[PDB]
Amino acid sequence: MNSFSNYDTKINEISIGLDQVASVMDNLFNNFDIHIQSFKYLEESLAKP
Amino acid sequence: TVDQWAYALSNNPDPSILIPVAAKSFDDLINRRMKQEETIIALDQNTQE
Amino acid sequence: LNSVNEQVHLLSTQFHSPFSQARPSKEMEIIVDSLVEKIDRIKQTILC
Amino acid sequence: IGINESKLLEQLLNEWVSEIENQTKNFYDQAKTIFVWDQRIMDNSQKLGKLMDVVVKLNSQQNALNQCIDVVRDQQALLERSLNALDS
Repeated sequence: MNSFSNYDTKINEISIGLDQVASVMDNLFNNFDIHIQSFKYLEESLAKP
Repeated sequence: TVDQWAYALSNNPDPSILIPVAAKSFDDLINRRMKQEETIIALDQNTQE
Repeated sequence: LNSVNEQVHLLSTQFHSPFSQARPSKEMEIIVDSLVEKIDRIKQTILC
Repeated sequence: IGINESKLLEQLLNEWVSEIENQTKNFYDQAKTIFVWDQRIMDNSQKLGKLMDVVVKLNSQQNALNQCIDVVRDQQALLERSLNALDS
């Protein structure tokens, strides 16, 4: 009984890590379409000439 | 008992995917606490990767 | 009798306390103060 | 501890009853604390899983991006080719 660890620190740290991964993931989707729309404009720019 | 097991089935938060398990000493508690630390270490390692 | 019997028991469950017992243990703090009280009993005997 | 030989059995029984009710309390509060850690670990595990279902979508966006890069490269490599074929 007297040898019971707490673990809420590790379970906070993992939660915060999973919010950092979510924040990077949504940046990654914006950074994906910023490139994909940029390359689409380079195609329409060629299509006429 | 049968009465104790009827309670274990009637308070299960999802009977579709969860099995009820008894603990009856601090040995049973820590035979599950060490598996929370086992799961915490694995859950961090897949979050960091 | 009590304190020897608890360390005899902790070393029988094989239980690594995750809060490791503070170092040195509080009975070693008390053993060193038990040497002081004998030392000062000798000083107060010399002076008598 | 070995029981002290001077103690009354009445004292020893009341001492042990008090300690078993102290241990009964702390067993339920420690087990309740373990149960809160189950949910926090299970919800963080569900959070990680639902992000992995979206890593599969990032891999789809890289294939879409690679296709745009392949198409613009050879639209440019066809424009140079048709300019050389007009110029000549």
